[PDB]
Amino acid sequence: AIPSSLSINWNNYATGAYSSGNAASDFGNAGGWNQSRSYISDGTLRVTLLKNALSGAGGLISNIDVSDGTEYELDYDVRFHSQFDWSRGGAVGFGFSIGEGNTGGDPGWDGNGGTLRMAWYQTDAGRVFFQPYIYHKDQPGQYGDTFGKSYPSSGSITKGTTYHVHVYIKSNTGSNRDGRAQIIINGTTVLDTAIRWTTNDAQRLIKNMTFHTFRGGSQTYWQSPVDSYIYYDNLVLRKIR
Ligand SMILES: O=C(O)[C@H]1O[C@@H](O[C@H]2[C@H](O)[C@H](O)[C@H](O[C@H]3[C@H](O)[C@H](O)[C@H](O)O[C@@H]3C(=O)O)O[C@@H]2C(=O)O)[C@@H](O)[C@@H](O)[C@@H]1O
Ligand SMILES: [Ca+2]
Repeated sequence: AIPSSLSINWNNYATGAYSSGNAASDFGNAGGWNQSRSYISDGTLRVTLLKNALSGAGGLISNIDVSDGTEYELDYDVRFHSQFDWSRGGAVGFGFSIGEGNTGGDPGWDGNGGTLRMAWYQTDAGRVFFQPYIYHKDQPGQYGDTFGKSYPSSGSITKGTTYHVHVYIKSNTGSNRDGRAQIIINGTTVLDTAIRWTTNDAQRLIKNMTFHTFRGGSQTYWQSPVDSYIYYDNLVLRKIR
């Protein structure tokens, strides 16, 4: 399966290990999955973020290939551990890839793709929030563009609190800015902006659904000395057009 729609809630599972074959079962395919980092706590998907490590070394980075399209949406629930250590931040939740799915320090300035993902950050003063993490044709930096948005707008997200993310993406056409990146958290729009993902109409299309959970960042201070847990539930992916 290279699906076009998925409805996972993990209720059919015993509290215990979650397999990469379990992953491919519920997902149709699961690229770089690491079952040492998955587990099924009380009917929720628990990814683990291990101590003293960053990025893929410490987290889970799978790309679920999905039926190509031009408009896609997904909804998911996510809950940081009640005793979680925020630290500086990292990537969280389900996102979309377009064309070459530009990540890393690889900006989509060539016009050949990008991503639409979310992160959490904590400022020097300690405000903690959700933020957009985008890669597109016109992203200002080497790294992901946040459009200076944050959820909440003021104050902080809080540990153990279930947030419902709605993600929505629409391929643009040619060199026009007729694309879309939309992110709604608990009913509030964080981001709803026209965007120019790509300028090469061959990488124009949405190709797969990212599942990228990790700390960092790449500097040493994004890390954390304990192992850490993030819980997911009730994912509904759906191809639109
Ligand atoms: O303290 C900071 O805010 C610090 O962040 C640095 O930029 C980060 C950027 O925030 C982002 O976190 C990003 O995350 C990467 C990570 O590098 C790694 O590449 C992972 O493979 O991919 C993530 C992603 O796909 O982009 O990486 C940037 C990085 O610097 O690590 C800088 O802005 C730093 O100066 C700033 O003070
Ligand atoms: Ca569930």
